Amino acid sequence: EKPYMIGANSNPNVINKSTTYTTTTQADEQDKPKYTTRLEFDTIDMIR
Amino acid sequence: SLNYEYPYHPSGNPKHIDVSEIDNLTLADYGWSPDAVKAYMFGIVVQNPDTGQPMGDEFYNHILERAVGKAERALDISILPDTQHEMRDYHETEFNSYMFVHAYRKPILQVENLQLQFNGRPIYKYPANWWKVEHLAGHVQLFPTAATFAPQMIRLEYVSGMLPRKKAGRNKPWEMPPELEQLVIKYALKEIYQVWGNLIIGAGIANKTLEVDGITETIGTTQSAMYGGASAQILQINEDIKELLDGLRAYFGYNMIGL
Amino acid sequence: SLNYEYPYHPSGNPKHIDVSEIDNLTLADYGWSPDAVKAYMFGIVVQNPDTGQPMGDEFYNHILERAVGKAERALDISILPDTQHEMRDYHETEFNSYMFVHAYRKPILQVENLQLQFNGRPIYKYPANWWKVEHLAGHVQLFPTAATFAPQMIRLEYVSGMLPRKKAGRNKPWEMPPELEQLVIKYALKEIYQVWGNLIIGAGIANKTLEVDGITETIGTTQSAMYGGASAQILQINEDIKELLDGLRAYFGYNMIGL
Amino acid sequence: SLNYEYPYHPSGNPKHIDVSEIDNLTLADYGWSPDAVKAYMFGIVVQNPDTGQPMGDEFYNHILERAVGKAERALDISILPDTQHEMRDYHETEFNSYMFVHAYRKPILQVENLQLQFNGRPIYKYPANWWKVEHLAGHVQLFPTAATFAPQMIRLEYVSGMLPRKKAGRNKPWEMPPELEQLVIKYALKEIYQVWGNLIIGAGIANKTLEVDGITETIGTTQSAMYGGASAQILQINEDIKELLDGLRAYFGYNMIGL
Amino acid sequence: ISLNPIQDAKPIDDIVDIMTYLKNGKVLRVKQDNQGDILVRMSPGKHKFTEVSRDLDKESFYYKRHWVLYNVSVNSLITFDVYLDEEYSETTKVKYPKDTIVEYTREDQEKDVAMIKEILTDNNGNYFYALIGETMLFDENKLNKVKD
Repeated sequence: EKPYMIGANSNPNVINKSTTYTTTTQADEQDKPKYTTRLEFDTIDMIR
Repeated sequence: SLNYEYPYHPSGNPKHIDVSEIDNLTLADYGWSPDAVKAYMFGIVVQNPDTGQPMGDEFYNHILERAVGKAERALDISILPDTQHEMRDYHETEFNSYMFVHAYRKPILQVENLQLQFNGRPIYKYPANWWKVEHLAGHVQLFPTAATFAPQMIRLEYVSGMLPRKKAGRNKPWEMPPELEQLVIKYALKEIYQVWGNLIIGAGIANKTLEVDGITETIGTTQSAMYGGASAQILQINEDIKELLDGLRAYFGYNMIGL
Repeated sequence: SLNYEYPYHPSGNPKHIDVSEIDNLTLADYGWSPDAVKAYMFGIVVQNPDTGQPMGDEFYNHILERAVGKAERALDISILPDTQHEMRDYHETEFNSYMFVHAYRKPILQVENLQLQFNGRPIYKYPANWWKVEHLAGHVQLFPTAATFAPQMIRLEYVSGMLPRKKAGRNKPWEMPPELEQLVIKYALKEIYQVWGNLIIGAGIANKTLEVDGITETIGTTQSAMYGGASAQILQINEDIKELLDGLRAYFGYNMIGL
Repeated sequence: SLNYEYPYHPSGNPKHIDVSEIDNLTLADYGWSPDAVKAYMFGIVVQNPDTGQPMGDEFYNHILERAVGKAERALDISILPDTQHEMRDYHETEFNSYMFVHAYRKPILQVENLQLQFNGRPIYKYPANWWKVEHLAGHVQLFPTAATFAPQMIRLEYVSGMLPRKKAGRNKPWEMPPELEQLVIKYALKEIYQVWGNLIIGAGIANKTLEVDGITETIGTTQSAMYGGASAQILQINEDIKELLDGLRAYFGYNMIGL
Repeated sequence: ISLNPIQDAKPIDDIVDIMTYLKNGKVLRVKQDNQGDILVRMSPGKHKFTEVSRDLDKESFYYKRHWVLYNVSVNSLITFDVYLDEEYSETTKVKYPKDTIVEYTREDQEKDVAMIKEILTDNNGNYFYALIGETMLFDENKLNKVKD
């Protein structure tokens, strides 16, 4: 009903942000994938 | 003698579709399934790059509904069967010409009612056998047997659409031609390629190469600063639609209105 | 005999929408949710590179509202249900032509009031059954039963816009065709791609290559001095919108006014 | 009978805006905040390269005021509400045509005074109910009830502008259309990109590469000897404004003056 | 003139209840430290096996989650907090969750630390905080967190 307006910003200020270090752990994980094109040799043509 | 439901006469306006079946008939009946889209994309899978998800059937239906809608305007048609309640004005020159009427939406599968009214009361309702139709063009004409204009004098009820084709390589004028099936498909594919073309590599990445410890991997895609990833196929689909669409307007022909 | 609310006659101007529901109907009902936009961008996600913040639905709704506004100008239309209080002048030739009136905002869902007044006092109020409408074109004409001009003689109240489509792949003349939904979506996506094209890699970076300690990488973006990174998507959106818009204008037609 | 403030008649020229509120209404009410500009630049921060300073809100307001000003000419409008004291000449042909008057600035929200004077003394001040207005076009016409030209005979006072839109996706003719909001925004962004485009890298530097002790860093920007850094976006904004601006002139229409 | 209190997504500590829910087939969401947040599921039908999906949102008609077979580890469950996917949501990412000790300024200009026992929200979406020993509900800006 009411018009949709941007309004004001909400992000607060942050100071002295420290880096993230990957934590060592013996526990298992799952490796986040990327699905995309694969490159391969033309082994048949290599035989030729 | 002859046997028929009173609104429907075998001569002139033979019955083609039951009113109740109008609701039942849907896109699947005409072959516009998502599988059809996939078939034309045989060997291509549309999948998110960052997660294994493929796009669902619902999106295809949503696209297909807009593909058939776009076609319905691009050639001025009503394509799916639907019931119409139409009021039309009285023009003397057409009225004296056997009560000629050009329906707003075509083809006309059949005509149920054709009445003349003054203030909502039917002044005269014509016999069923009198009126006759031209299905493809939608002309409605009356053949009676044994100011110069006014608004909304007559009342017309008719079913606009096309039935699914019964037999291969053939269609009646009241029957869906095979080209509309392919045309709507090609319109849908124009949308699907517009989506898929962004998922080829990365996001807006044209050329790449990694060199790690003497290993080397290198790719150059169809993406470019002035051409999109799927724009090769989109261009070819335009060349295909132009041949198809122009050739089909010749089947319906140009519109005309007197003045 | 017949039963109806006095302003609404089933013949000519059948009731379509309750006045109260006009406020209830919103963009979401017409399918202009941000979800639809995201669906068309399936597999592409937009974020602020400095943070983990993706743009919220507020921006999408805001963009969609201005997109549906832009389409509303692109055809001289009213695109959401909206009541109008219109004062129109007396032109003799149209007045003698059954009081023909061409509403400013079309389509006309329904007409509530149509009166002739002189100084704010109603001189003559027509019977409900007399007046009749043409929904799509918005023509309002009168059919009475049993100097050359003046300003603002008649007072017209009516509801303009389009109802959401009820049945799949179909629409009544008083009903929204699915493409206006899609057209507004494509106008929205133009803005989105004009945003997203900037954020793929830094800003203003066309080519880069980096070599450290025996590992090397090279990337060439779609960005260029002559064209922006999303320019291919935008230019394809234009190619579709032009076809989509030219075809839809044939559904409404050209505008004419006597002189 | 009827109740109203004497200058304002509900028929013809209904009251829309209180005179005192004219001062109160400002750019923020219409959504032209700096945050709006930032939102369209989502993910881009305009910052000095040699020091951490971002450009302040004041600059945005200054730009926005010039963006709305440029729009006010580009379509001949008065957009913010303001009170006008207007003198107009007597032309016989229009005067006999119900005292037709075309206001210099439009739209007309409302009319307060309409008087005829000879040497500063009001010869005749018309009743409020007599005169009637066309808000969008600004035509002022008089409908009395129960040499060939002279200069500055009549005196007109009226309020020119548009109110902020009350409800989404809709606007009255006396109400700000959503497109002007986006149009003024896009004009502002044309300026902001012209500033920001110089801050991408260095000053006028197109291509670079550093090679230090086998390390290698390499960048090629959008900047070029014949194209500016932001000129890709500026070109796209022109393509956007051309579609928007032309479509909006159709809403106001062409101007005409008799001779 | 407000909205009723909003429950926080209770982490599940006991492995037994986790396994019972999994056997029932209810979805689980695992916050992996190294590689983000993932969903875990038991395959339907006779061929029982664990499945993973990164389609990290509530299931919707327009957004159907895709499940990949994976050999989820017990240690992963134990060391990583796990939540029921019916609960864990974007609805309320409150800066100061329930049972968190926070520092609040009292009217006597003496800073005190109290544990948040109840949290609710209002029309504007604000986060009203209830602290033990006081009835008045504080606001986001007034409070402060002390870490370590």
